[PDB]
Amino acid sequence: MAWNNIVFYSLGDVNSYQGGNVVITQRPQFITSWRPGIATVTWNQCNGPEFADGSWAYYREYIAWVVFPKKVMTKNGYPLFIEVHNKGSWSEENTGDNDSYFFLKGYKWDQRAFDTANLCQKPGETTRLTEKFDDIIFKVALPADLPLGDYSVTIPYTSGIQRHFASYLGARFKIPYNVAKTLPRENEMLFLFKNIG
Ligand SMILES: CC(=O)N[C@H]1[C@H](O[C@H]2[C@@H](O)[C@@H](CO)O[C@H](O[C@@H]3[C@H](O)[C@@H](O)[C@H](O[C@H]4[C@H](O)[C@@H](O)[C@H](O)O[C@@H]4CO)O[C@@H]3CO)[C@@H]2O)O[C@H](CO)[C@H](O)[C@@H]1O[C@@H]1O[C@H](CO)[C@H](O)[C@H](O[C@]2(C(=O)O)C[C@H](O)[C@@H](NC(C)=O)[C@H]([C@H](O)[C@H](O)CO)O2)[C@H]1O
Ligand SMILES: [Zn+2]
Ligand SMILES: [Zn+2]
Repeated sequence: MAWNNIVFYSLGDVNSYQGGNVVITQRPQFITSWRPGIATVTWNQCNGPEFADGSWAYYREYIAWVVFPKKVMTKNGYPLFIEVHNKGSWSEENTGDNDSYFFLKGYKWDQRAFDTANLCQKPGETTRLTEKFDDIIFKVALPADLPLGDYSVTIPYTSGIQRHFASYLGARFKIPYNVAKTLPRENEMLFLFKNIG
């Protein structure tokens, strides 16, 4: 029987970004950098062998994901609107979604391999990821009634790699958008800025 194993390796990093002194008519930017580091499995769906011993072939399909909020609330109760300034070569998909951006990069498919490998790692397992992808530059629209002062805003988001191992050539699987939207947001961007007059 034909089999498919899909595992999502989630990256979890905390970082800060200084947007500086801004007036409400301006759009301060922040850069989301793809940082290689320790990834944790947060989702899987498998019906095949959990381990390839090196004696038989399987096929690889890898897709990098960034799932970013379109809006965030300040501690004092105001909305900040997250907009795309520069998404490089990322594929911006499911654009009609009200709450989140979905950025994908499908960089490996139909690749036959024999390499000994863990084909279905379980939620909570960890591994080092060293892959590199484009920065994503965002711009923030401040509401005209935002109170003046210093802001320190936590922006949680998801990033990681979906690895799809299959028994056959031509295998294709994408984590459904409704699932991607609910993957734990393990990264944090602490956005700093001062609303001036
Ligand atoms: C899910 C899917 O398969 N395609 C999505 C597409 O998914 C991509 C995308 O997310 C990228 C992001 O980087 O990653 C993967 O793609 C990888 C590579 O990037 C990509 O370059 C690579 O392309 C290969 C391909 O694998 C080879 O088969 C091909 O021969 O060569 C190229 C390389 O040059 O593939 C990699 C695979 O890992 C993801 O898979 O995302 C987009 C939008 O962002 C869409 O969501 C794609 O899905 C389709 O969209 C169109 C409409 O917009 C249709 O709905 C289409 O459906 C069919 C269908 O109805 O069944 C598929 C049929 O095959 C097609 N029939 C043909 C061409 O005869 C029909 C047809 O066009 C009819 O008009 C519609 O009925 O559409 C969806 O599959
Ligand atoms: Zn620019
Ligand atoms: Zn308001």
